Amino acid sequence: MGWCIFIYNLGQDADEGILWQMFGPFGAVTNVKVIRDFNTNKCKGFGFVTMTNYEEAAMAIASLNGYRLGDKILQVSFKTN
Amino acid sequence: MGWCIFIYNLGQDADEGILWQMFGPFGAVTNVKVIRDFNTNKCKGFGFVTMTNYEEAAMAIASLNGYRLGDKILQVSFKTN
RNA sequence: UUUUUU
Repeated sequence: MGWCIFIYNLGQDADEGILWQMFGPFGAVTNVKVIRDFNTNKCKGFGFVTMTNYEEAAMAIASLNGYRLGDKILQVSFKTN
Repeated sequence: MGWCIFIYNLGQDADEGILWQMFGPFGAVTNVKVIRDFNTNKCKGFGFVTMTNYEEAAMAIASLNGYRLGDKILQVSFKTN
């Protein structure tokens, strides 16, 4: 199943490409998702990345939590619920 | 096969019976479906109901959109796409 | 601020 990473504070413009670019360097990434409103196709402000190996995921989170992405401070953590 | 109604914000637990119960009072209902993950039958958070009369579907939509079902506010509309 | 149209 890998490990699901939740990213908060993406801009309404954000694309999957940016999630790939940020997490890719840390190890295997199997899925990225920007969450959009169905009717406007705008980003609702969050997204998800699945990484296969926990230690890689944890390194991504340690580096990216608090990143200034565009003009927002990201919150990055393992997905809850 | 009739007017397709989209219901968002069902619980993981949701069953067909809750859709029948809520939509039944409004008129003829021919089909209900809770959308579940294929390999784990957890509800994906949404479902569909098919009603045969336009005015009865409209009534159900206008009355149930915003309903507090369990601890979630439903979004109920005519299916889009 | 935790995956919204089979």
